[PDB]
Amino acid sequence: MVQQFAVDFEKRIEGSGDQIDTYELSGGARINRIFHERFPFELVKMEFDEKELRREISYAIKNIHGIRTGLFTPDMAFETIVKKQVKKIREPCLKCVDMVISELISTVRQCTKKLQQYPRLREEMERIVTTHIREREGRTKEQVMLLIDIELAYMNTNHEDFIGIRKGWLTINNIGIMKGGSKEYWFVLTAENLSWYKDDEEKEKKYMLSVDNLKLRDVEKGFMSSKHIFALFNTEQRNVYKDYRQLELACETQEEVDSWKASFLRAGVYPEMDPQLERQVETIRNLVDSYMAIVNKTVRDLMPKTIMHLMINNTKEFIFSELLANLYSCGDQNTLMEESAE
Amino acid sequence: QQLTNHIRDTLPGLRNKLQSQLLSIEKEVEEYKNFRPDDPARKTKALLQ
Repeated sequence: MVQQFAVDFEKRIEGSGDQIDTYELSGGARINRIFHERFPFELVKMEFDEKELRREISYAIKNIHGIRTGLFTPDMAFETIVKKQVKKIREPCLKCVDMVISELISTVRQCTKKLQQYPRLREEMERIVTTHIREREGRTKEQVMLLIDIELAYMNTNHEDFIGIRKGWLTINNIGIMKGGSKEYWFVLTAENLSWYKDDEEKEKKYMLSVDNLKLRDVEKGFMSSKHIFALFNTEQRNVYKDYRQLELACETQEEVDSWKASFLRAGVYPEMDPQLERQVETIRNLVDSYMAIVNKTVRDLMPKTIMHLMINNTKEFIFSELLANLYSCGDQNTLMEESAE
Repeated sequence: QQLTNHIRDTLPGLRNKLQSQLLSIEKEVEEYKNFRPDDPARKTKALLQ
C-alpha cells in the first residue's frame, strides 16, 4: 500500500503513465497549471486612479528638492514611485501560494481516502503528508518575500526600459481655393509632435508640427452640419506653419473629437508649475509603466519556479524516502494495520 | 601584532568550510547513528527502497 500510494501520487501530479482520465475532468493536479495561468490574472485585478498617481508624483518631486531650485527631474522621483508600486504585489503572491497548498491537500486526500480500506492507516498517511506540506509552506513564503525585497533593492534600467500616443485618419475639409475639395490623410499625434502621412506606412512625413504653443477651439455653424469639427489654431504667429484656414478638422462623432482633445491634453496641450512640472510628471509616469511591465513579467516567471523547487519536489522526495520511516514511528504498531469490519 | 591579526582574519574561512561539510554529511549520519543489528524495520525500509 505504501508503494501504491507513492506511485499513485506521483502519477496524478506529474501526469505520467497510462490510464489517464481523458473524459471526466481537467483535474488531478493539472489544476495547478491553471493557477500558474490564473496568478497572471490577480496581478492585473489591481487598479489605481491616475489622478492619485499624478498627485503622488508631484509631491515626490517637491519633497526631493527641499529648498533648491530644480533643473532636472530627480532620479529619486522615479525610484520612490517604483518602490511604492512594487510593495503592492506582496499580497497576490501569498494568495497564489495558499491556493497551491489547497490543491495539494485535495490531491493527497483523493489518493488516500478512496483507495485504502484499512482504518487508521488512511489517517497516518494523510496526517503525515499534510504536516510535511505545511512546513514547506513556511519555507516557501520566506523565499517569496526575499524575492520581492530584492526587486526593491536596486533599479536596473539597462535591459528593456525605455532607453533614451494617438493615431488615426483625419480629413481636412477647408482646402485652399487653388486646390479645393478635402484631403484625407494619416495623422500621428505624439507627446512631442504632430506628423501627417498619406497612408498608414508613415513614410511620407509630409507635414510636421510642434504640440507646444497651440490652442484648441470649437467652430461656429457656418457649414453643412454633417460632421463634428474642431479647430487647431495659433495666436503667437499668424500661421500654423503650413496653414489650412486654422486647420479645421472634422470627425465622425463628438466622442472622437473629445478623445483627440484628451490626447492633446496628455501630450502637454492645455485646455482652451504648468510649463515645467507637468512635463516632468508625464515623463515619470511613462517611465514607471515601462519598468513595472518588466517587474510584472519577472514575477510571473519566477513564482511558479520557486514553488516547484521548494514545495512540490520536496514533497515527492519525502514520500519516496521518508514516508515509511515515519509510519513505523506512529502509535504503538499494534493497532496500525487492523482490519475494519467490512 | 600583524602575525596575530593575520591568523585571526582567516577564521571565518575555516568556519564556513567546516559548516559546509557537516551539512553535507548530516543527512546520512543521522541514520547511521541509529543503526542496530536487531532492527527488522531498517531491513524492511531498505528492501522497499
